Amino acid sequence: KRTYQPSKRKRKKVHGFRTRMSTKNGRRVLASRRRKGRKVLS
Amino acid sequence: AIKKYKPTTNGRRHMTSSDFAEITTSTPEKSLLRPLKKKAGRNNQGKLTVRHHGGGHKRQYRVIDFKRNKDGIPGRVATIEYDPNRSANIALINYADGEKRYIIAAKGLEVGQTIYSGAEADIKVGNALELKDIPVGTVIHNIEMKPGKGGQLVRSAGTSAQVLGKEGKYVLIRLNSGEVRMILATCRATIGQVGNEQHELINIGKAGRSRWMGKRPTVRGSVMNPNDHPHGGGEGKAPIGRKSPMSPWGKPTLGYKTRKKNNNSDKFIVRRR
Amino acid sequence: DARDIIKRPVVTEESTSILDDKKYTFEVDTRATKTQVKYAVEEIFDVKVAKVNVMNYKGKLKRMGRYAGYTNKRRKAIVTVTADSKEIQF
RNA sequence: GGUAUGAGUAGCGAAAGAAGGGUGAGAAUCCCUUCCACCGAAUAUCUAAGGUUUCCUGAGGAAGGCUCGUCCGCUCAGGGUUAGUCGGGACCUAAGCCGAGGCCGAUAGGCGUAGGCGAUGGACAACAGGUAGAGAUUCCUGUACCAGUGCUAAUUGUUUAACCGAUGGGGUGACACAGAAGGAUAGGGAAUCGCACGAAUGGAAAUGUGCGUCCAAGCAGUGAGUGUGAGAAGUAGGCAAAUCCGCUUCUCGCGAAGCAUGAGCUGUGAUGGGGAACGGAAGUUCCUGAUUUCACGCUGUCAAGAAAAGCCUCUAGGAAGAGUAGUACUGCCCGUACCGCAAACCGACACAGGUAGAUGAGGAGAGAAUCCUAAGGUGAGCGAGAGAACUCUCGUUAAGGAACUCGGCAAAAUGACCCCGUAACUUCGGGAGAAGGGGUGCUCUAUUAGGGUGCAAGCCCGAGAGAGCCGCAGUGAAUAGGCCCAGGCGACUGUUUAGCAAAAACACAGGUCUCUGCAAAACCGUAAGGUGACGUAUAGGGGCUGACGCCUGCCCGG
Ligand SMILES: [Mg+2]
Ligand SMILES: [Mg+2]
Ligand SMILES: [Mg+2]
Ligand SMILES: [Mg+2]
Ligand SMILES: [Mg+2]
Ligand SMILES: [Mg+2]
Ligand SMILES: [Mg+2]
Ligand SMILES: [Mg+2]
Ligand SMILES: [Mg+2]
Ligand SMILES: [Mg+2]
Ligand SMILES: [Mg+2]
Ligand SMILES: [Mg+2]
Ligand SMILES: [Mg+2]
Ligand SMILES: [Mg+2]
Ligand SMILES: [Mg+2]
Ligand SMILES: [Mg+2]
Ligand SMILES: [Mg+2]
Ligand SMILES: [Mg+2]
Ligand SMILES: [Mg+2]
Ligand SMILES: [Mg+2]
Ligand SMILES: [Mg+2]
Ligand SMILES: [Mg+2]
Ligand SMILES: [Mg+2]
Ligand SMILES: [Mg+2]
Ligand SMILES: [Mg+2]
Ligand SMILES: [Mg+2]
Ligand SMILES: [Mg+2]
Ligand SMILES: [Mg+2]
Ligand SMILES: [Mg+2]
Ligand SMILES: [Mg+2]
Ligand SMILES: [Mg+2]
Ligand SMILES: [Mg+2]
Ligand SMILES: [Mg+2]
Ligand SMILES: [Mg+2]
Ligand SMILES: [Mg+2]
Ligand SMILES: [Mg+2]
Ligand SMILES: [Mg+2]
Ligand SMILES: [Mg+2]
Ligand SMILES: [Mg+2]
Repeated sequence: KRTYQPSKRKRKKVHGFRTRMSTKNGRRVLASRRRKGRKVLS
Repeated sequence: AIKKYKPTTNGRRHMTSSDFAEITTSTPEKSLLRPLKKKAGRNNQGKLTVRHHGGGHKRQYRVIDFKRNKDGIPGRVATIEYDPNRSANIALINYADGEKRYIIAAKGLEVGQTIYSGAEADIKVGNALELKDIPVGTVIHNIEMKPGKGGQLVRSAGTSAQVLGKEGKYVLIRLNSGEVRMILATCRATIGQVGNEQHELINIGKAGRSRWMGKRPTVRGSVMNPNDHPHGGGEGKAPIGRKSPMSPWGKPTLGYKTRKKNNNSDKFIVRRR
Repeated sequence: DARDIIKRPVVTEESTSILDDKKYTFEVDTRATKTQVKYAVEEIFDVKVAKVNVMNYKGKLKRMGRYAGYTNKRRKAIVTVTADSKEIQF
């Protein structure tokens, strides 16, 4: 039994866009990933 | 009564249990049940702040009447019920007006008996009067500390308090602990010992039965590492290598009085214990 | 409008095989409800629609030398006209 | 970054293949056939997660596939997923999360009320056939149901209250665990009936062989049963009100009716559908019988077992339109392909690992064990020889039998059922399957004796005895304890160093000390707010000890 046990919902609830937007530090992450020009935030 | 189990297994060997002879029904009053979720000693932070709690049997809360508001209405004791939330049994009271409430079942409160609350109430067991109206030497329970707040002071199984005297607008009560303090005279109490007094004799008998009652194991300080507890570490078993035994959080934990030194209620405590 | 709701007919071996069963297959707007399709088809073809079945096709992944991407998501409607209605042509 | 060396070396990832035919430039490796072999409480059939086109068809064989390759989960084109009823949303709430105002806080923010969101739960109407390159309770045929809508027709109200009816009241919804006996049905067997055959090598026209031997929801009836005393007065409560609930009294009182529920059955559904044979016969009886259902119904236990919507009812309110019948219309969004104990998921791999749930046949059997098989699935992506050392995995072994070795480590032995028999000790439960002995096949007297089902016919379970019979051996295979004596430690079942320690360590019931009078102490947090506890000294926190039995001495100088 390996460390990554996938779940569509858990993925989005922990790491998803709305969760990132729900906190100041999550918004910092989005700002940082935009500044670096990532294709994919969240 | 207590029932001693035969030692058919090593788990039942010394185990004892209530016979639940006092209990008259197994079906609680549906209207007086509230949901109750386990907290397992966790805070609103979700952090474990009290050790050794978690994972008992699911329970419903029965809304008890510790206030005893219904003055001058006769209440007929309908049933003596098991309550998982407290050591005492409870009693469903059918009031003449058709209201049902649960009270703490006092020692000697039988189905059929008619309880009364207020100023006209007699000094019979399950009756509730203001302390100004309760004679001296009487045995009371479910004592309130603030008028109208509801009893909080002697509610556990077999507990009793005794009225000693009257000083101004207060009354000298001798609490179950043997403490003597001054309760406000407009506070009401119920007559008689609380009942289910055999409760303390019970022998849980096996680890599992503590787990059913929602108690997780206690690890002694002296079998932890130094980073976990002041009694931690030492090669082999160690004595308490401290000047005093310590709580997990420092702080002496044998004979060290933790009542706040400049405490507002001190003027009301007449004798300590 | 109705001709924004119906995009184009679907001409395949499957879609052609049910042109005799009075069942016409269209590519419709991806936001269009099957009710919107039922009234759209009635406004364009002067037919009487019995039922509209609809399915969402997600885009298919296609590579063209290093560059990979998705074809368009489609909404396909199969419109069954009543037994007394006129027929659509194709 | 490139390229050597090791080297044509290690390896090619558990397993049964064979030949014939075909295809093709080319075949151990693709296709077909036949035989063989493997799984079968799975290596089968579903379904959820997860993946995300891997699915289907045609074309391809550079690379990928540990070989090959005409093939492919690979490459290239085209395609493919149909829902009022299935699952989710337009319904409900749990944990939890958020949170208008609010409380707290250098900033940031933290907390939290109303109110929301949030299934893993609650509610909620569709079945059987057909069809097929790729979907199907979704398409088609047949037959339904739920919710609405108009349209015709009577019927009855149209301001004294038909009808609706709360965002409020009440009831239900609504729940644990264990156990036992039943009813029923799935399923599994025989016979019966139908159709076919009549035979290779000695025999059989027959107790002969093979294949088959029936069907929905809905509707209308019933029905094992399971629960339940009805009715009338009165009314300090249910924030107002209440004809509803709750409470009280009085009459009737009963074990039966009624009233709720209720698996299943019968009929219809069906002049339909399916069915052994270019197409169409039989559908019966009996035995067995649930891990399903009636149903957490009943009984018992203590550890005392969600909520909310929904539904029913009550009034407060609102009210001229309402229901009943017929008829024809209306019913949105999301998912639906395919894999799914796997080559498609998690493991960098086409990886001996991991992956929740439903179903899971027969013989012998207690069994889902075991062995062999059914349905169904599979022959596992390198092969051909050889039959050296050595290594691994196995079988056997003279005589001896622990002499081996740190140590009987390993292996051997024991093993099922039946009968006899069973010690010390003991907390009187145990020890105990103690130990130690004996037995086990087949045939006949056997429609068994007697049992179960049963109106009967019949069909199932059949003992002991006797007589025989055969082998070296009869749970003839497979699968099923080795035992005893004496100590230490730990009472016990549990727990532990994921990946070198499972223990005497931890825990434990019990004991004792101590704190704690409730805005409790203790704990988290700067605080608010919390846990403690919706507890209240028979309770809660902390320390030490560790079942039970007998005990636990002297010292308060530090
Ligand atoms: Mg990954
Ligand atoms: Mg504790
Ligand atoms: Mg340690
Ligand atoms: Mg320290
Ligand atoms: Mg030492
Ligand atoms: Mg120490
Ligand atoms: Mg759809
Ligand atoms: Mg070499
Ligand atoms: Mg070599
Ligand atoms: Mg080799
Ligand atoms: Mg291989
Ligand atoms: Mg098996
Ligand atoms: Mg394919
Ligand atoms: Mg190759
Ligand atoms: Mg090919
Ligand atoms: Mg349909
Ligand atoms: Mg909540
Ligand atoms: Mg709320
Ligand atoms: Mg929701
Ligand atoms: Mg398919
Ligand atoms: Mg309840
Ligand atoms: Mg499918
Ligand atoms: Mg694998
Ligand atoms: Mg598992
Ligand atoms: Mg087969
Ligand atoms: Mg030998
Ligand atoms: Mg020998
Ligand atoms: Mg030796
Ligand atoms: Mg020796
Ligand atoms: Mg030696
Ligand atoms: Mg030695
Ligand atoms: Mg051994
Ligand atoms: Mg054997
Ligand atoms: Mg132990
Ligand atoms: Mg380890
Ligand atoms: Mg180990
Ligand atoms: Mg606080
Ligand atoms: Mg100890
Ligand atoms: Mg203890």
